[PDB]
Amino acid sequence: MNFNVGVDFPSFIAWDGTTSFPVKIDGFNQFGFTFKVIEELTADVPFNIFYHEASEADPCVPGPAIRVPDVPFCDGVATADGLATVVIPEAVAVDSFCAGSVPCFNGPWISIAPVTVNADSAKVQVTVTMKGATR
Amino acid sequence: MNFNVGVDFPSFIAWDGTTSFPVKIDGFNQFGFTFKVIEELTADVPFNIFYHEASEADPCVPGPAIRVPDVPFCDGVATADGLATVVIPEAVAVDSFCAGSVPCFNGPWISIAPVTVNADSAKVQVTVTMKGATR
Amino acid sequence: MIKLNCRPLCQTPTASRLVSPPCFICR
Amino acid sequence: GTPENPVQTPAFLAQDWRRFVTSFPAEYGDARSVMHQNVFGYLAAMVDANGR
Repeated sequence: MNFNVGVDFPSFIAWDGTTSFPVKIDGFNQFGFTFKVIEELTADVPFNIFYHEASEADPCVPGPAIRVPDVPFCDGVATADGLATVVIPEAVAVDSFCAGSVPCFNGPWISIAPVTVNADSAKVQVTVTMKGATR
Repeated sequence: MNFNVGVDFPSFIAWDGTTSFPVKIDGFNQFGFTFKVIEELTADVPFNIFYHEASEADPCVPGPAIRVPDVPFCDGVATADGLATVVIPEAVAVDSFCAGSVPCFNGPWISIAPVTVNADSAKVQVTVTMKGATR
Repeated sequence: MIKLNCRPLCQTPTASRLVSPPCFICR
Repeated sequence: GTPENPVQTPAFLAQDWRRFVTSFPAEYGDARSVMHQNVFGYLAAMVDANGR
């Protein structure tokens, strides 16, 4: 028995190692990221998380990138500069995957990209999964 | 509030427009495909579905690709060649996605690649979404 | 900063030797 | 040691206790022995040539 999961839980590419694609989370009420590495890394690779606002000239085109603000939890540390980031540790192996998501939505489009385009940044793939279509 | 959907429904890249990556599905009991196009197409693009099995030399590395066979339904007609195929229509709109799945599993790895590599097959992106874990 | 969740896709059981006392030899 | 270079050493073997205890004259009657606990512990921890 198999199901057409893509009907209920579609997924979209977010990072290929050479470019980043904005993902429209507007119609879906929940989402999360997923990471995987296709080769051994040389050091941790930090990723910046952005979001876009609807452009003026068109209601379905993303605007310029806006950096997502941090959100401290019930108690604990806060990011040094008050922003959100994710760091992929060096100990990660090729045959494993990592999952994570931000606590809040903000704009209707979301995106993610590395801090610097180095040789290691090309070894990481990022995919976005959405759940519970609302429209 | 949004959840960490990446923990229960991880997804992986299959075809990013230049390369095809084998996806290991044995750890999950359901899966499906999602097709998105990032601009207008010029003609129909057909895709072949493959599956692999553990290589003789190493039990965690895939062997050469084998092509998935077709299976007909109750009130239906088998395809002429007896092999599974997926074709994306020319009239597909950029701002929508289509999801389809295969009825059977076969080997523990699955893959997908266009029948012909050209300037049109590079406009499509395919991502595989799993469901349920058993390890 | 977000906390990730990690899990492996493959497994390889640890293979450790077992050692037994050597034959008796007078001190 | 070896016959070419003998090495005389004081010793106390299992059979010495047996000989000593059994050599008591029979007429004098039943006897009782007195000894230190460590001596009995040493006696009971003997092993033959094979380690048993």
